[PDB]
Amino acid sequence: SHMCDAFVGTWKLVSSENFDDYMKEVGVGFATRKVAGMAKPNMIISVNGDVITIKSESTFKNTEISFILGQEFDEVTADDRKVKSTITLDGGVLVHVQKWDGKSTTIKRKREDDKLVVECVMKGVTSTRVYERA
Ligand SMILES: Cc1cccc(Nc2cccc(Cl)c2-c2ccccc2)c1C(=O)O
Repeated sequence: SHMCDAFVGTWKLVSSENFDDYMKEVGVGFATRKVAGMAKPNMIISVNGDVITIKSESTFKNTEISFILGQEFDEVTADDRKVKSTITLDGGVLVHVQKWDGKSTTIKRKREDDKLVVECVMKGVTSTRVYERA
């Protein structure tokens, strides 16, 4: 058993708070914010050995990252940022830091009851995205 076991599986978005403001702070333009804000992504998390794969699938975009905990990697985000990413475990929370253009945002995935709760922080702006098993 590993701490990431609690995240493995297929998840669907069930609620979103303050996501438009978060995307604004990140620098997402108007049209992409409107279309991305409508999306109800599925999140698919799998593990093979040390490699964790996270997929986000929606009408807006299909994205996929594969990584090893603590090893920085290149990521092109759904809103087309080219970022440097590192994902680590903090207790049982997956902590994802993205850095680009001297900016930084942090995305934390945690298990709360039967939900997977995502907290996205950019400067002073915090958004919460709640996923349930699909
Ligand atoms: C759980 C999580 C972690 C990291 C990023 C996420 N979404 C986004 C963050 C910034 C900018 C954009 Cl456009 C998106 C986005 C919106 C709609 C569909 C796909 C991606 C999410 C999430 O969608 O909940």
